Amino acid sequence: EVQLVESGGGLVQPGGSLRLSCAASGFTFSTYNMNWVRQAPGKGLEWLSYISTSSNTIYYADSVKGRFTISRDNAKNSLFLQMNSLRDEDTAVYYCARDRGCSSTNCYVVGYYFYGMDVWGQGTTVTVSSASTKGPSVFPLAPSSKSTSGGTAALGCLVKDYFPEPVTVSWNSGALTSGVHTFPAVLQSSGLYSLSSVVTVPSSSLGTQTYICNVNHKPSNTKVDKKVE
Amino acid sequence: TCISECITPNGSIPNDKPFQNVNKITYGACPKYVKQNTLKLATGMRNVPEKQ
Amino acid sequence: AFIENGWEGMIDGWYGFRHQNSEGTGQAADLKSTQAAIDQINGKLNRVIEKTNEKFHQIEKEFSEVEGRIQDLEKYVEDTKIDLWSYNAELLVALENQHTIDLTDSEMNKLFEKTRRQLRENAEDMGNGCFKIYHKCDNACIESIRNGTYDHDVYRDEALNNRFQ
Amino acid sequence: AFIENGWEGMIDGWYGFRHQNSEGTGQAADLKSTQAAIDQINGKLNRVIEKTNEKFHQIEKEFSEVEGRIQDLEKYVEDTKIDLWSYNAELLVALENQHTIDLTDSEMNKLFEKTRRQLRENAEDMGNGCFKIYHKCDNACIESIRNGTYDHDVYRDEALNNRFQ
Amino acid sequence: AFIENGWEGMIDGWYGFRHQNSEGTGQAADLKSTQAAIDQINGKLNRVIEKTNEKFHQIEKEFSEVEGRIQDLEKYVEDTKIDLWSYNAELLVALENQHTIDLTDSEMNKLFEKTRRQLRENAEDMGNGCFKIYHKCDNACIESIRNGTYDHDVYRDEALNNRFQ
Amino acid sequence: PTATLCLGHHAVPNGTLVKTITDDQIEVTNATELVQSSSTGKICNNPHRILDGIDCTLIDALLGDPHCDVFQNETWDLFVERSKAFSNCYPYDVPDYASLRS
Amino acid sequence: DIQMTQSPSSVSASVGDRVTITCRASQGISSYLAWYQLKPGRAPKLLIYGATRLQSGVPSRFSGSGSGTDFTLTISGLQPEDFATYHCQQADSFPLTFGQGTRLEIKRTVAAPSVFIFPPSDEQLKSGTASVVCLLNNFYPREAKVQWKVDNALQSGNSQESVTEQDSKDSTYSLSSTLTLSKADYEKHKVYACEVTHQGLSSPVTKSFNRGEC
Repeated sequence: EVQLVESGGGLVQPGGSLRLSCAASGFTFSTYNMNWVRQAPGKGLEWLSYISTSSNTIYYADSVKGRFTISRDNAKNSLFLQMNSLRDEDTAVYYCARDRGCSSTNCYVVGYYFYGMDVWGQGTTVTVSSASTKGPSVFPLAPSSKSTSGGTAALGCLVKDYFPEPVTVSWNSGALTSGVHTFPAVLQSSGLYSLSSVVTVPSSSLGTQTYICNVNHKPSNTKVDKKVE
Repeated sequence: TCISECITPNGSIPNDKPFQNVNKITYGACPKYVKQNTLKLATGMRNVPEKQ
Repeated sequence: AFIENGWEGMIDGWYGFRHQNSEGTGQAADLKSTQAAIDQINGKLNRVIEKTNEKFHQIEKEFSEVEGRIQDLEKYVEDTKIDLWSYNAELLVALENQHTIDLTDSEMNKLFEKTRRQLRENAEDMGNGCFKIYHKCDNACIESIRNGTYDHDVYRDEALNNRFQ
Repeated sequence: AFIENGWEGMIDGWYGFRHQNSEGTGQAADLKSTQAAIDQINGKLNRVIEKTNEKFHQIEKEFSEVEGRIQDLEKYVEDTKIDLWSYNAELLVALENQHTIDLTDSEMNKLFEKTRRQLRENAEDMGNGCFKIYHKCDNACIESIRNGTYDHDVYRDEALNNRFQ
Repeated sequence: AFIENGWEGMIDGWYGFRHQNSEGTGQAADLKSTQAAIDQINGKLNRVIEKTNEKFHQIEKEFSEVEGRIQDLEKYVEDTKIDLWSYNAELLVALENQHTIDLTDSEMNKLFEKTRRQLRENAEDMGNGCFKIYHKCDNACIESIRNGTYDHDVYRDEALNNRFQ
Repeated sequence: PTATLCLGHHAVPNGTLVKTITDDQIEVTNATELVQSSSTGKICNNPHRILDGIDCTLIDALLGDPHCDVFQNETWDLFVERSKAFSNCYPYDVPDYASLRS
Repeated sequence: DIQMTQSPSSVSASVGDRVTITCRASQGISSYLAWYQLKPGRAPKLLIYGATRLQSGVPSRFSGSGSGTDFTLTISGLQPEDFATYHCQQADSFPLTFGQGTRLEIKRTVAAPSVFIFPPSDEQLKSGTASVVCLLNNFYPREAKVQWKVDNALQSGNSQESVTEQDSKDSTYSLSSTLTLSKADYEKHKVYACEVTHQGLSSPVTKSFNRGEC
């Protein structure tokens, strides 16, 4: 079937250079138009560039200003998205999409981008940051009795100053899953991510049930377990 | 007791239309039975609706 | 669709004009181009929806007892002429709707030609289906082009002093 | 065919323009008139070549043993519906090719009307499908008429001093 | 029908011109637009009236002895394909007569475009299918626009002094 | 001097989609449906002489079934055979049933 | 640059209700407007192309029309498995400016949020930093005001927060406000508090704790 597979992602410093890829399969790549639409964290979609099958009609956005280069090859059926002069604002997830072409059901004669893009790929995460890989720092939180009539008490763990995102955080190696809320990571002043995870538990099981907040990081192989009491 | 120039088994229809989808078995001055149920014949221009 | 928008307030005809001068505004349906279009529209209807029926003795088309080859012949016979009448319904009515848009475009082109053959040195187009009259045009001047009794040599010396100047 | 010749070097669209000024020459495909034509072309394809098949049980059309009247009846209907589908193939596809030349002529006429509604007092035709611009027109002026954002009142005082003089 | 009336005295072609100057009057058939129209007219004839016959063995269509179901099947078979050929006769010939009026209107529009692409600053329309030439046009000038060899830059300085003045 | 003369058409806010050659669905100002998708539900007896075969079919009136004694020398234009019709006499068999009934 | 102004910012409706999503512009995109269904962690899908026709593969529960500048996305077949953020894309003309997006949420009963707080533990104060956590659970909708005050004085510009996604079973939300402090700033101040302002609360419920009660 029609499926677009992206590649060329990873971790880079502000000021480097990369070359993304858009592997196509299931259709003729030399007859449909391609583009480059990203998705910024906290913002909406943003179109960047557009190319045609004849490789003569190339358009760019206002934020590009010639800093990016988009190419293609009919012999390999892929794109060549060159990324130059990057900054911290360009840290987003990039996607490649195929134009529809016509206003009918199946477009036997491919036109232009005037009728949306019905084909989208999975995408790859491209992180542009000068910070290196750093293990997480687990800080426990001492619970206390707050609700008098209800008799509940909240507790959690603070995962701060880690790189990169994300970190799979659970309780008792996946045994405690009811009431567990996972918070998204936010940017700090140093550029490192930070999130938290709590679990609604009653106050009767504070001094009896052992709550071990397990923190596991994949690319750094850091496993720090701190008992929450 | 009514007046109709076309008879159909699922209820009589008037003969002021060229096609029909009621039943294939007809009698008299009846429209032709087609499988297409929706035939919107335009009697005017296309709908262009104002800006403001 | 180069007409940007029509007129929803004009419900007394398919076509017309919208005048605007010092004596006020308003809409008036053209009695010439509207009646010339219905003769082409209603002429397409009565040769299709009227006097096109066949009164004859048909055969049995639905059967409950399956006999064999005698019913298998008339089943392929009946399903062909149903699909042939359905293919002709997708051939006629889809082309009649296609020609009607071309007919209303041609009736607009004849209305643009009737207005264009009287406003050569007197007016120019604007781009949204309206004409920019370069002279004084009262309500009698609007009805002169509507009824086709407009004169070109009368308003020639007045509009040419403001068209290219 | 009054266009004398097309453009073989323009392979990025069905229509377009060929600019020529002091900043050089080149060809650029129109994104407005080309996409508006494929919607009319591909709309003619998907209602004919797609979802127009019939899935049903047919009968035997070729026989080796000659039986008599039972085979002579089904042979006459089968030879008719093949010839009726062949006559409809000579009625549809020959008219679809006839309308497509009229469609490309109408899309050229709409492109001549979109260019003609912006170049009344600014340019004139030449006779081979080209317009003679009587004022300075850079690459931004070419893209203004291509995208439909050209202004008539801006270049009015410049081209009128060289059109009739 | 905006041509008010044709020419009954011109029996040497379907189209032509009627000149009027100081050297007398007369009618002359255009050799270009008439021959280009018969190629579209006669092309519609030979694909319909010629090589459209079928030579094959048919069945008995009229019976004197009423047998029953075997005759009732072929009676509904024969009456359908006669009515299907009659409906296709009312679909083809009525549209061929409709397209022929549109063909003669398009051949007149191409003749108005061929005359319009040579008489922009040299002449103007009158409203009855005639052009008002604002310069001296002898019999050689009439044959220049008839054969398509008319020059616009030659008679530009003569007709512009009397068009807007 | 100076005026405005526009050339337009009528616009209806409540239109319907039609079937054409260039597009699939396009809304117009006014359109009629050429297919009768509704019926009165009852058979009219004018101008055609409609006969009501309540207790007998066409073959039952031709053979002499006792439930159709009121159809003696009766002419008609269209015979309506009901689905609840049955025979209450000597049973018969009609080879080529569509031959004799037509 | 033409900005695709949408209205409103978020629509809260239950299963079976009608959703009205508008997206205006400044030019004619009556045949050049594309609607998408953007999901968090999933690929976008073209919902309505040209602002008049339905994309193949999408069921007939969605609808929409509109030309000139006024457009209306009418969903009369809203399912609980179709709650996502929709966007409108301008195709006429370049550059392809996207809209802000309308987040479609499930209409739920407004409940009173439970105010929580967390004093800093001994494992964090010895590392050279400090942070005060203010937790809010079981609140609807997400428009909740939370302010910080230190020693009867409000502070700003040094606080962060995280908002969880909508639950599939309870349909609740969680919010954890994190204040940025240091080792020297923790010993300077004594009283810390967290203000909680909610629409369902008839009185502002707040919590306070001393620096010596860790």
